[PDB]
Amino acid sequence: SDKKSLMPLVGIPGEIKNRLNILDFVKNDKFFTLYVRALQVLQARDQSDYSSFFQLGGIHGLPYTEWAKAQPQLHLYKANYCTHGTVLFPTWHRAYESTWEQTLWEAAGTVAQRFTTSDQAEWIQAAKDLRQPFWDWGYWPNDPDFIGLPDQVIRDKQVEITDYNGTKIEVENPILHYKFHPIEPTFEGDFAQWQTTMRYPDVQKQENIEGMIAGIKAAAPGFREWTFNMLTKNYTWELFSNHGAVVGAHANSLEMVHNTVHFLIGRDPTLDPLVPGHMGSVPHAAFDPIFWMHHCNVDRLLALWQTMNYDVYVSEGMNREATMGLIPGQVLTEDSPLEPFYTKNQDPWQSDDLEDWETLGFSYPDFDPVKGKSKEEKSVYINDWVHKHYG
Amino acid sequence: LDLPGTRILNGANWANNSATSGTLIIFDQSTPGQDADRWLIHNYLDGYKIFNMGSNNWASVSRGNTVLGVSEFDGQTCKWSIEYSGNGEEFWIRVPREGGGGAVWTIKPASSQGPTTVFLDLLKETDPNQRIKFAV
Ligand SMILES: O=c1cccccc1O
Ligand SMILES: [Cu+2]
Ligand SMILES: [Cu+2]
Ligand SMILES: [Ho]
Repeated sequence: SDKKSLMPLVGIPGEIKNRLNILDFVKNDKFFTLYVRALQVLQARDQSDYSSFFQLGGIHGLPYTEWAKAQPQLHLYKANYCTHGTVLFPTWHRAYESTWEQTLWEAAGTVAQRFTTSDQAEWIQAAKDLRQPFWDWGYWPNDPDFIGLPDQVIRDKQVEITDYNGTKIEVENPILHYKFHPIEPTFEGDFAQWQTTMRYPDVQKQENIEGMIAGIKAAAPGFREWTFNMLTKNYTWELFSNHGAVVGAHANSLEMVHNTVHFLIGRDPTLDPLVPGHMGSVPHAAFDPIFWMHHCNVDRLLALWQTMNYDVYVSEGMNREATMGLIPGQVLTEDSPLEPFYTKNQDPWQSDDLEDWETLGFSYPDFDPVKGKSKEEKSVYINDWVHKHYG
Repeated sequence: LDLPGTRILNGANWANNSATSGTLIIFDQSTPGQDADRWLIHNYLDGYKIFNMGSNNWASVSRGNTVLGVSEFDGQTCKWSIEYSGNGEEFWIRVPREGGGGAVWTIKPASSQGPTTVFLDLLKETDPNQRIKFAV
C-alpha cells in the first residue's frame, strides 16, 4: 500500500477566505505583488519538479507522464488526466484548481517572509488571505467598451509590484505568457515551435492580442445571455456538467459554455484552417496562466448552481474516452477516482469529498451575504443575485 | 436516458452471459438474449465490479479457476483489477492478489471445439487471448 502520492491535495488550512474577481484583485497592491512573485517562483522552478508551473500545468494534458507518484506503473496509459465530456467534468476541475491553488499559496508564503519593511505583518497576513482570482466572463454591465480582464492579464509586458524594501519596481509579466524551459518533446506540430504560450494566433503563427480583445467584447452580451440560461435553465446534473457524447448536444451545459471561452483566448474562428493557441487546445491549455482564472470562474459558477440546486450532484454517466485515471467503458459515480489527486490519507479524491467547496479552503464574494443561512435561504437569495447580475 | 453499459471484447468476439450453479461467460459473435452483451463496470473499493445487464449476473472467481456469472454479489470473488496492457486499447482483468501477481482473464476453449469461455491462468504479456478492450 504505502504512499501513492508525493503531493496530496489538501487545499488551504486556517480561515476560509474568498477568491476575488480579477478586476478588484489587481487593485489590491499586496495581493497582486504576492501573486506575481509566487508565479515567478513556480515558473522558475525545474520542469521536472512536480510542484512547478510546468508539472502542474502538465497534469491537464501533455506530457503523458505520472504526476507526483511514489511508485511507477508497469504499463502507463498515455492520455490526458482531465476528464472532458463526462459527468465528472466540474468536480475533477475543482480538485485540479485547488491543487494549483495550494502550490501557489505555499509559494507565496515563503515570498511574504522575504519582505523587510515594517508592514510585513500585513504582508504575512496577505499571504494566507491570498487566493486564485476569477474572470467573470458572464457579467456584461451593458457597456460595449467593457472587458472582464484587466491590462495586467492580457496586455502589459511589464507589471508593477512592490519590492521587499517598499520600492515600486517593474518585472516581466508572468501572467501574460509562460516561457518553456525547454519546449516539451512530446509537443507536436505548431506547439513544438513556440517557446512561450500563445493566445489567439494569426495566419503567421503569432499572437493577435487586439483581435482577441475585440472578439471578447463583441460576444460579451451573448455570453451574459448564455451564462444566465446555463444557471437557471438546467435542473439536472447530466445537462449541466458535460457537453454531451456527441459534442454540441448539450448547448446549455457549463462545459459547453466553458468551451467557447477557451476559443475566445485560444482560437480565431474566422481562420481557414484553424490555428489554435495553447488555450485553444485541451492537451496544451493548462500552460497558459489565464487557464487558472477561467477555471476559477468555472468552479464559481458550479458553486452558484450548487447553491440553487442543492443536494443535486454527480449523476451516473458513461466514460467513453480513456483518461490516465479512468477505464474506457466504465460507469462514473460520485465515488469514482479523481486522479492524480490524493487525500492527506493517500486515498484518491472523489467528487463526494469536495461537494462542499469550503472543505478546500475557499469561498466566493457572492456567498458573503448569506453566510450561516439555510440551503433554502441561500437558494432564494442567490437565484435573485444571478437574476440581478446576469439577467 | 438509461445507461447503455459497455461491451467487453476480445479481438472482435464480445462477452455474453445467460441466466440460471454460476453460468459461463461465452465469448463469441451472437448475443443470446436482451442485454446479454452489455456490462456495467463500477469502481468497487480499490478495484472494479462487473455486472451483466441481461442476466443480472456478477463476474465471479469460481472454484476451479474459471470466471462464471453469479446471482448474489460476493465481495471475496466479485472484485477485479483492470490494468493496461501497454499497447492499443487492450487491458488485463485481474484477480486482486496480495501485492499483485494475480491470475488474469483468458479467452480460450475448455477442451477445444468451443465454446470459447473465460478461464484463469498466469499472465503472459504476449498472449493475445488475455487482451481485453471495452466499447460503449
Ligand atoms: O481547452 C479546451 C480547448 C478546446 C476544446 C475543449 C475543451 C477545452 O478544455
Ligand atoms: Cu480540462
Ligand atoms: Cu477549461
Ligand atoms: Ho465517497
